[PDB]
Amino acid sequence: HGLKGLNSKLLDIRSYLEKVATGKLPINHQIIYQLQDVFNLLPDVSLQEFVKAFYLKTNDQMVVV
Amino acid sequence: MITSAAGIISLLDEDEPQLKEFALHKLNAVVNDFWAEISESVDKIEVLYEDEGFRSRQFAALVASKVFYHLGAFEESLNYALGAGDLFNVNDNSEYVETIIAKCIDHYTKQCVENADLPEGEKKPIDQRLEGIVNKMFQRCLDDHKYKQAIGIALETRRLDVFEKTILESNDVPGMLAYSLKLCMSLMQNK
Amino acid sequence: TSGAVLQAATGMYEQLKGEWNRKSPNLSKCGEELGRLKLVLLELNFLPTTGTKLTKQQLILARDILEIGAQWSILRKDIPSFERYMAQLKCYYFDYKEQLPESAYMHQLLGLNLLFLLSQNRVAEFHTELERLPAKDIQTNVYIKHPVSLEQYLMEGSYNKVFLAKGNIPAESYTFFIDILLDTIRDEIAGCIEKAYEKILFTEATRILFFNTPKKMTDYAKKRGWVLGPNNYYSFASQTTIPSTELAKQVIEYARQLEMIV
Amino acid sequence: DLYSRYKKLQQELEFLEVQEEYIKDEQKNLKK
Repeated sequence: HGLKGLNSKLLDIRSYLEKVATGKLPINHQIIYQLQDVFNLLPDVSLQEFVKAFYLKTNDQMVVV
Repeated sequence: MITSAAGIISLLDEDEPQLKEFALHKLNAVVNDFWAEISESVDKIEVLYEDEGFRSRQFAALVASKVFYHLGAFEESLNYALGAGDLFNVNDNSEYVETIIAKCIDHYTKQCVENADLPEGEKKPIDQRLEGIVNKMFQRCLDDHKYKQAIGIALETRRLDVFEKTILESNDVPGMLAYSLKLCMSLMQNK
Repeated sequence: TSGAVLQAATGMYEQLKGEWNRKSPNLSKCGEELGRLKLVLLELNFLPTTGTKLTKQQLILARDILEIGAQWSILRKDIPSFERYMAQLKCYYFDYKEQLPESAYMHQLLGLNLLFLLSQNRVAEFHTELERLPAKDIQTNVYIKHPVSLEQYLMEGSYNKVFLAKGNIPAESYTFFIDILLDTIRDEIAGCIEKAYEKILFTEATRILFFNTPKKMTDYAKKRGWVLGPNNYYSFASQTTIPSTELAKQVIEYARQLEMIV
Repeated sequence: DLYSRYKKLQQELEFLEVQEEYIKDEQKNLKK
């Protein structure tokens, strides 16, 4: 359900972006600021440290299970 | 005994036809034990079968089908048995013949039902030869006088033609008709 | 017509035996004579298949013709003919042991087949036929022994000793199979230097891989030539991504199994 | 005869499978 909600929200934001790109509404530099903040905040997974830690702790989880 | 088919299989490689046919005969003789080595060396027997210039198409297909039976494939084995033409014996009532007939029957029934629904499309090849084996079994069963069983296999295959022929040339048309009516009323599902 | 075919085969084989070996015709005429006697064997007892108990001249005719066809395959360097004829030779030798006497020219050819198998590197089948051999014959015989000692040397790695042991050949029949063994040795050392011996230069490579002249090794660069590094070092032994989806499948499966009523 | 019993066996085996799924679903509902 959480995945579905996230998908719907990003559908909404994409639709708004399309409206702006087509020019159906004015550019809001604030909303932009927020969007590129989000993207800037996106993580990196293939970091080769994050991955080692991920495997290690997944190993512990599987051990207990 | 022979303890190894290496010699015979290697000999079959040679172009000399007479040699090739005799090797095929001996391989058919000793297949039951060395099916594994024959499996390893199928490729060349496949070439021998497929190149129809060689006048041992039926024998090659039969030996290949027997080999694939021993392996357990039961599908390419079936096709090779089919390609053995009429060389395959049906009244030998051996284990191999019996089981391949069973596979033929079930497979054919499957394609029968498939097409049964399919209005006209697909119309699987139903390798007329497969039709031939099913018909041959039909007549063998008629000879044994298993009219019930002929009727029911005809029903399963949807072969109304064979069903009607067996019921008409049955031993007692009224009783046969009553039995068929009961089966139709109760067991049959497809409207 | 049993006697007719028997005597026909006997005369044909007598002519062959007399001509090809005593002197060395070793001709396509001899090969065609072999083909003729083979077509004769066809109708003859053939590979006995057991269930015969004839003590037929099958022994003489089949054993001799197969051995001669094998040595003919050797002379012509036709590996398929060699292998097929030796396959029949096995089927005869090891099948009807008691019903047949010792084949005086059997261990020689069988040891030559040892060399054949070693040269092709088919070590698994080599050891299988070894074990099928009687135990004592492994050591008592020279024909059998020599390939075995060579194989032990190869397995150990003393390739220098292997090359040194070229001369000690019990029978001249062990010819050109030695050469197949040599180029197999070369390929073995090739893989050796490939996955180990990092960055070996040309001079060391030539001295170790007993190839011919440095031009000939430049040709051997046909053998994928590695990369020759900067200084003909023949390169070297050439040398994340969270498996998220598959691990998710695995854990979902764990939950599924934990969850069904079953 | 033989095929009558054969098809009866078909019917009852299928129905028995249906019984299996019935009981599994009902066991879940009864736990709830």
